[PDB]
Amino acid sequence: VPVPTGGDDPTKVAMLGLTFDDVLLLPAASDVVPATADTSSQLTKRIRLRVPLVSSAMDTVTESRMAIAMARAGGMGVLHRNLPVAEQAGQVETVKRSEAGMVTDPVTCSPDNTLAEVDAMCARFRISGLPVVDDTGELVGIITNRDMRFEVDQSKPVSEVMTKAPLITAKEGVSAEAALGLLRRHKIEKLPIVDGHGKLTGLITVKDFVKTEQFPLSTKDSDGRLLVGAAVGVGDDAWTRAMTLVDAGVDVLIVDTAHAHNRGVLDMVSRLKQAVGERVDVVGGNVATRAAAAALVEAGADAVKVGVGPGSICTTRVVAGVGAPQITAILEAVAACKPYGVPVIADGGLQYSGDIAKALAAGASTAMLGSLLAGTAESPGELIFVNGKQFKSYYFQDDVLSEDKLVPEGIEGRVPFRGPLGTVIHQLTGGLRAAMGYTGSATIEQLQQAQFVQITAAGLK
Amino acid sequence: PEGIEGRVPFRGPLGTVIHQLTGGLRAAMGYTGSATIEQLQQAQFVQITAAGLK
Amino acid sequence: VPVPTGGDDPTKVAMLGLTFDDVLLLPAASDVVPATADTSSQLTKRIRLRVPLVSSAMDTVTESRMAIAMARAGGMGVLHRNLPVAEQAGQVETVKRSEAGMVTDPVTCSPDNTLAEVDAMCARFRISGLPVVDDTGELVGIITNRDMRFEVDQSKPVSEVMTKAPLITAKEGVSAEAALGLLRRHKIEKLPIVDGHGKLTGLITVKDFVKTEQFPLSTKDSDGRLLVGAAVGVGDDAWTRAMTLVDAGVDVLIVDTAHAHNRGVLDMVSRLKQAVGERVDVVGGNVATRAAAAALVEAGADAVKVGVGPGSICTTRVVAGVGAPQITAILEAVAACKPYGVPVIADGGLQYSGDIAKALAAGASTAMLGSLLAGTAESPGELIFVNGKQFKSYYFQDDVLSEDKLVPEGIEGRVPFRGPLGTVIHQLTGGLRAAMGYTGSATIEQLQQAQFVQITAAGLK
Amino acid sequence: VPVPTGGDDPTKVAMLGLTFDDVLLLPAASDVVPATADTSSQLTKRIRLRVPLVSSAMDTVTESRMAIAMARAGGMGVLHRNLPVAEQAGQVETVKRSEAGMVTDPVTCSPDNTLAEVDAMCARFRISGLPVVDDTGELVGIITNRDMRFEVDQSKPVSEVMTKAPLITAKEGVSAEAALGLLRRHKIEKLPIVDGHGKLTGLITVKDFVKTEQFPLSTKDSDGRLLVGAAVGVGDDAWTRAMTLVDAGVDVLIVDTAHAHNRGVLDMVSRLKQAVGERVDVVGGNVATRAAAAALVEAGADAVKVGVGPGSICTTRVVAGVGAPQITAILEAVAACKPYGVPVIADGGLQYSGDIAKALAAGASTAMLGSLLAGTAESPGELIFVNGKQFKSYYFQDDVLSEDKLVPEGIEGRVPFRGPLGTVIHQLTGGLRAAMGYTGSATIEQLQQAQFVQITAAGLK
Ligand SMILES: Nc1nc2c(ncn2[C@@H]2O[C@H](COP(=O)(O)OP(=O)(O)OP(=O)(O)O)[C@@H](O)[C@H]2O)c(=O)[nH]1
Ligand SMILES: Nc1nc2c(ncn2[C@@H]2O[C@H](COP(=O)(O)OP(=O)(O)OP(=O)(O)O)[C@@H](O)[C@H]2O)c(=O)[nH]1
Ligand SMILES: Nc1nc2c(ncn2[C@@H]2O[C@H](COP(=O)(O)OP(=O)(O)OP(=O)(O)O)[C@@H](O)[C@H]2O)c(=O)[nH]1
Ligand SMILES: Nc1ncnc2c1ncn2[C@@H]1O[C@H](COP(=O)(O)OP(=O)(O)OP(=O)(O)O)[C@@H](O)[C@H]1O
Ligand SMILES: Nc1ncnc2c1ncn2[C@@H]1O[C@H](COP(=O)(O)OP(=O)(O)OP(=O)(O)O)[C@@H](O)[C@H]1O
Ligand SMILES: Nc1ncnc2c1ncn2[C@@H]1O[C@H](COP(=O)(O)OP(=O)(O)OP(=O)(O)O)[C@@H](O)[C@H]1O
Ligand SMILES: [Mg+2]
Ligand SMILES: [Mg+2]
Ligand SMILES: [Mg+2]
Ligand SMILES: [Mg+2]
Ligand SMILES: [Mg+2]
Ligand SMILES: [Mg+2]
Repeated sequence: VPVPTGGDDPTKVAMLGLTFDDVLLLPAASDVVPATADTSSQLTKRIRLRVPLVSSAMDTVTESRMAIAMARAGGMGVLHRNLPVAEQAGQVETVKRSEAGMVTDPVTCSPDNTLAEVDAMCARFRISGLPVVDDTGELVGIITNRDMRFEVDQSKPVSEVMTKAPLITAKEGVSAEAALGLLRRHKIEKLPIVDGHGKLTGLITVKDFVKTEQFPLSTKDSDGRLLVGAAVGVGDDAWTRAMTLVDAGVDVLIVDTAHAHNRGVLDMVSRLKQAVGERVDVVGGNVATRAAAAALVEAGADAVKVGVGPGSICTTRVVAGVGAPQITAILEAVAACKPYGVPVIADGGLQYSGDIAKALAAGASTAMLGSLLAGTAESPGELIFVNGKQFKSYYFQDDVLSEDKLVPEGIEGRVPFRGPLGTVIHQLTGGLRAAMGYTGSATIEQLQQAQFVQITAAGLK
Repeated sequence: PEGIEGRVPFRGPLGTVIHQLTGGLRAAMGYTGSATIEQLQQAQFVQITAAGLK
Repeated sequence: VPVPTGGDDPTKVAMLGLTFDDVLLLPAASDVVPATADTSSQLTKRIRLRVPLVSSAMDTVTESRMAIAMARAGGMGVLHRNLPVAEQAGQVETVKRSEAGMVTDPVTCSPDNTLAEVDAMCARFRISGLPVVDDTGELVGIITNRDMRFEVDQSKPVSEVMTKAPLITAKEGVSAEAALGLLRRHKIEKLPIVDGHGKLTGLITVKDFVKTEQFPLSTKDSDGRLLVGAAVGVGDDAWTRAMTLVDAGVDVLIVDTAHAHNRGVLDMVSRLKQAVGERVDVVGGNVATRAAAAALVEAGADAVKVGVGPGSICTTRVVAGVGAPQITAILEAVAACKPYGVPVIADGGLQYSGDIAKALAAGASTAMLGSLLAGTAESPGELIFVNGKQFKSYYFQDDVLSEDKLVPEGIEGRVPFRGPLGTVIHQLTGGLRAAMGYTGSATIEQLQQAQFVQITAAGLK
Repeated sequence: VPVPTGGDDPTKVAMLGLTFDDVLLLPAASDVVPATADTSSQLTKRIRLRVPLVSSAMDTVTESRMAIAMARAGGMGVLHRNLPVAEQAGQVETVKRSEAGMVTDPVTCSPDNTLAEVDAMCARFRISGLPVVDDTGELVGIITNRDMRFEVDQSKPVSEVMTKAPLITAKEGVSAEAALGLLRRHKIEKLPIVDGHGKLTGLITVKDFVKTEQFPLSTKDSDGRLLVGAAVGVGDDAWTRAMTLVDAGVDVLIVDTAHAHNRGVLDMVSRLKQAVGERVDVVGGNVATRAAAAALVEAGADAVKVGVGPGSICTTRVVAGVGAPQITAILEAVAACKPYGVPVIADGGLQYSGDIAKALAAGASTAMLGSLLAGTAESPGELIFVNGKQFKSYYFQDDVLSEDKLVPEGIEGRVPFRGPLGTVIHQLTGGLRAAMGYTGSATIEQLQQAQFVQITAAGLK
């Protein structure tokens, strides 16, 4: 009748929880070469990444710069929501406008504006070339960086400096090969695209072709723009934030909570899925059990994020006594999500590339990276020297169960510097490809079927 | 054994200590869905290994 | 012919400078008991302190609270100038209004004010009871804290709560004994003072008598208000600041510069001396040589402050290569100041109470305390607990040679907590009295005649 | 005109003070073997020690046990005064009654005393045998430990247990050889000494002869009793204490103050010298200058104790800024005391046996040992074990300038254990004999003529 660990209830201690340090991947029969392993995996039901890594929605990790770098490297970034709605939507617009096959609404000016006004617009949009349109809206010329750098009078009007028409233009529906051929034939960097009446419709640049050459792994939509995601909370303010982010062109909305097994979180996920589910993917917040993941799947989540107090010395574990070891949490959530084709994102507790391999082997489809990217060059903050060491120096946060609530008030800052993001991503992908080679996994979907060996405490000495 | 014990370190006012402890308890109640202490007495544990203490 | 340290110029290495660690006070014939030694000393030519200690004009040391505490303990506080002119003059007013023989400009309300507005006035001025005057100027009542505390409705007019006239009042020129006898006979705390016409002219409180009995060492003017000093820089902004501070009732102005051997500083000292010299005393900034002290005396300074890079690992020493050991600097400055009766304030480099005694024995009249007071309860800042330890948390600074120009941009704060100011002052004064007993110095002027023994490096191991 | 270290006064810095670490003894022409070096020296004008060492009058160093052990080793002990007058006089009596050539007031019982009363008297006086006298005063027998150890009945009277007369006795003034021969012939440990009437006058024991053989270097008066010293302060309580101690049989009185250059201390020395000078020697308290030593010599002191803040990190140096390096202080005091034949006792700053040699070579006649003896088994306290280590666990103090007035309240205790006193004394005397061998000094008076070499800071690395 009694339980060996105490009491008369055998379900009081429901499980033994394994963390990353408890397991190792077993070698298996392999013809897979590490350099030829396919590391592509599903982020949501509709979005597939070339590198199964996403950066966290933390204010020390992902802003527009980190999102652009992650999308270029084959992953994706999730923009944090610790800021006003308009500023977050502006960061989304910055990421979506970084590059494209064709600029659909290019920034234009008028012949009357002074060169200082064009300078201000160039600074505001971080571009250097503008087509010029009059009151009638007809294309009259183009003013670029070459014209302006050779003019001292900043009060001159555009008409006196601009390259007047006829310009090298192209018609709507022009092929990329033909557009690039025109650009190289005339030795120009810009090519406006016009309709049948001669009105401006778009702009094609050489720099977009060069960027496509330089970053062949980029995560992009059908228009050639980088994909980005953004985090929202729960409540009416979160609804307005989500609608603004959807207008700005976000691709993924992550309902980001510390404890998603809540009726409010599930209702928010269902509401967003009904409202904008045709366009954007909705990802459910952090869960750690099978029942919570099943509830999120029932609510219509396109992916389930897993982890609740996954770190060993975690503040949730110390202050509230609440946690779930991450390997067991991933196994339990995958048991609920896999029959419906809903991907799992492992969020938290990753220290090494081996942990990424173990998390993918346990069943997750992607890993979300936090502290591993906090000190990179692309992360927010300014780079400063202190005692010969390099560091990175820097209303919302409405989650009642978030760790910032549990921690006492104080000061934190001066995260260390870690170098460029590309080297970190290269090292992590190298570890993952080595694991795929050892396990004989040609794809991530095959890696999700690999076996573990459980090790004892002596194996960690 | 016979000896000397003394000089306990100072810890501040009692109110902040009680506030911190009750805040942690309320966070646990929110995580487990326990509206009262009697419901908190029905919550489940997960046992962790030694690697969970490092 | 060549100098043994190199070169041919024997004045290239001008002197050997002694710091505090190099010297000790020699015991001499003594009949002085440490408890009956007289530690009074001149701060300026006209101001004598019971305890020869002054707090530094640093934004982590002296604000109104520290100034009040220092003046009550027998010293004085100098308010820092790292703040707007209005805020500094307001802190001057806060110190001057802490206590007096008779409040000569009492705060009054009108019979039509409401209890919320009277409560707001009490909040603004940190008082609790107001006399009431009508548009005629006649005293018709008084409303104090007992009247307000029992009234739940804060919208009631004063005329419905106030104690109506006739009140317990007294004529101008009443002796203190008579006023206290009236206050005790009628068992009240406040006594309005009116002229022959019954128009309100002042107020006398029991709290002032209690404060006078409680702090018998207080530094006070002829009106019984606490003395205070403030720091000013150089320039036109400094002139406006100095005039404002004089209007607010400051008693000492300190032209506080890192390098006072400069025409600008000398001209500022002369200007203040000619403008406001009959009311306030003017103290010249930091010098380290005989010639600079002589220049300040010729300019007309009432006291001379001494110390330029006086600490061993000072930032001025490391970054600029400039400094002066403090014992030698004090000796050189006193050689210029003593024949004219100008007191010397030793600023910087003090670590222990023995150093205070040594500074006074070298010829200084007062010591200025910085870091030794930064962590006390009366210094600016809020008290917090960080990891089991107690810490104190927290356009101007236009001095071209100040240390903040030399230290790189960075972060500072969280000074350690050090307890109440009274215990620190007690310990320092006890050390000074012990030194006076050892050297046979009944007064500070006799301590200024004591002899030193120079010790070697082995005596510092 | 200017002094190179500052100011115009060349006497402001009077001297350069040498400590022990600043000097070494230079080897000189020698024919002295360390084993045959004579280490005897004068403590006062009338007392010569075989080992020139005295233990400090500290409550952690010298009580009756330490004083007895020191006097047996050839030095002397000074009983501390941090205790009631009766208890210090009792400790003086304990030391003086430890051994003698002949016991002059032997403890006696009466035939009607029970065995329990005799046991109580034995424990009180720490003896084991008693002569028995009647009301007539005739010696009626003797009861020793042998008689009592075989008695089960504690309630019996002495007359039934004692060895009845006739006893083996001797006449007054019997020689040492005759008394010891009579003791050995009858195989007894005790020999009463009687007068012409046969009334008891004294007692001779074999244990005293054995002690004289066992400790041949003992410091003794003419009666064969060990010498002891005791400290007094200043005041009328101190005068009463001094008179009580002189009655108890003290040999040296030390007016023990932190600063003896005081009229109170000098007048106390003169008073004691005039009242009890012919019986006991008076030693003057701590000085550090030639003038103070000259004043003590004029007051009539028989020895002068030297040292005021001699330790490098002494509390007097840190808190009051007062001190004097010990080598220079000894040289200065000897310059005043030697022409008058007054010995100098060096007190404080001694860490090694080499320091003892340096202090004697500087001119001192004896060294006072403080912290070097606090851990020894003979020092007061109880030996205990804590964490595998051995430690020694433990109204007055009117000296206004003492270190305990300077140090804040807190916890001091648990001095570490250091072993038996004899080993420490042996090590120190071996060092001193090696120094005498190197310098060619046959006596301490020749060692006082040895030369020093001053070393630089590089010699201490
Ligand atoms: N000119 C322009 N570029 C835009 C606009 N919106 C986004 N972009 C992107 O900005 C990049 C072009 O920036 P520009 O500064 O104009 O570059 P460029 O002068 O053509 O090229 P470089 O001389 O190689 O820098 C391309 O990747 C465009 O897709 C827009 O309105 N105008
Ligand atoms: N009432 C009053 N006190 C003033 C004013 N300005 C300065 N003070 C000082 O503030 C103190 C009186 O403050 P209150 O709290 O009003 O005095 P109280 O009610 O008599 O004092 P308690 O003993 O605290 O009840 C005295 O030291 C006054 O000298 C003023 O305008 N009104
Ligand atoms: N018997 C005795 N000894 C005294 C007295 N006062 C001091 N002493 C000293 O104490 C020692 C003798 O102590 P006892 O215990 O009687 O010695 P004992 O029994 O002869 O000696 P052992 O048996 O060898 O220990 C000698 O050193 C005496 O000088 C006294 O009143 N009586
Ligand atoms: N489509 C076009 N038709 C005609 N002239 C053009 C066109 N695009 C650019 N120009 C003109 O050609 C010149 C070079 O412009 P281009 O866009 O090639 O580079 P740029 O941004 O001006 O130069 P850079 O990036 O080297 O500073 C400018 O004088 C510009 O006005
Ligand atoms: N001079 C005065 N003449 C008449 N009434 C007075 C006078 N001073 C005070 N009172 C009245 O006496 C009462 C007690 O006020 P008092 O100033 O003595 O203390 P309080 O500051 O109001 O209260 P407490 O200090 O005890 O909290 C009040 O009702 C007040 O209006
Ligand atoms: N002078 C004496 N004449 C005669 N008998 C004596 C004399 N002194 C001691 N005795 C006795 O001789 C016996 C031996 O005593 P002794 O003094 O030799 O040693 P003790 O101190 O009694 O014993 P222990 O052997 O423990 O030291 C005792 O019975 C004692 O009473
Ligand atoms: Mg360009
Ligand atoms: Mg270019
Ligand atoms: Mg009141
Ligand atoms: Mg009151
Ligand atoms: Mg015996
Ligand atoms: Mg025996």
